Amino acid sequence: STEEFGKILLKVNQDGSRVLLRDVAKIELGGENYDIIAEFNGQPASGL
Amino acid sequence: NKFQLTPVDVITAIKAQNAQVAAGQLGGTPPVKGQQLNASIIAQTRLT
Amino acid sequence: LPAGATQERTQKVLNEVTHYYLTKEKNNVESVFAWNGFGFAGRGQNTG
Amino acid sequence: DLGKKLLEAARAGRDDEVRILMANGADVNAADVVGWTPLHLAAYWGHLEIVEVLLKNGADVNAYDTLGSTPLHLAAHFGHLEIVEVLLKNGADVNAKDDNGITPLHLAANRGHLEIVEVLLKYGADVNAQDKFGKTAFDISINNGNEDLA
Repeated sequence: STEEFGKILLKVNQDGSRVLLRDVAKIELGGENYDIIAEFNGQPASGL
Repeated sequence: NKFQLTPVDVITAIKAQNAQVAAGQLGGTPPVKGQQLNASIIAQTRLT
Repeated sequence: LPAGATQERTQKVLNEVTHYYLTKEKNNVESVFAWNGFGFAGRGQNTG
Repeated sequence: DLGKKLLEAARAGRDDEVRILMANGADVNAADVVGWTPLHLAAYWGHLEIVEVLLKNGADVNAYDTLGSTPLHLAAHFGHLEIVEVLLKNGADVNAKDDNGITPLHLAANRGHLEIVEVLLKYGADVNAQDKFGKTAFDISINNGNEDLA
């Protein structure tokens, strides 16, 4: 999930604070690729 | 020997300076709203 | 579209080509399936 | 004999066959090769009524496995609120620590159970108890980003 990816421990700082992955990035389920916009009657669409 | 180098450092240099790099695009997808420029970013190319 | 044209620029055109069909050809056209990213001359942000 | 037929009867959630085996003098506190009792099974899988039939029949409510975990650990880890209550109402150690020093509060606070945390806290759950890594239930919440638990 996005949350488990969010709390990936990148770095434990000098004072002891944790650098989590959600502290350097937005995390969301998206497409593998964004080069194609597909619209059926002006609405978002996928198909076969 | 006179420069303190081995074939390993030669091979590593060719593998680093004779390379081809995928570097993305200015205006790459998904773009920001109102983007006006889209262009291939050419970073490194094979030597010739 | 001309070279370097972005994804948002082509979309407005397709939205205009879309909008045409579902109004000026309302009796005839049933639907428009628009693709922003590939054409029949190649692939790019300036085609669809 | 029947201590085995009871663990599987309690893992399957077969009420009458548990009740029949308690009538057959089957050991309420039988355990398998990892130390799990019919209450351990019924708490893990979420069978309330067999937790009630076993406890009514003298089942050890604070039985711990070969790693130190208890039926409240399983019930609080996995969201069985009613079983967390029924275990706690029957004398379940609310602050029990396994071989890693993990309490039912640590477990319920990890996955985001907000109700089971409160029910444990009411029944005197140590808010500041620590695992072998010094972590408390609060440290877990800020780790998970669960602003409600925090």
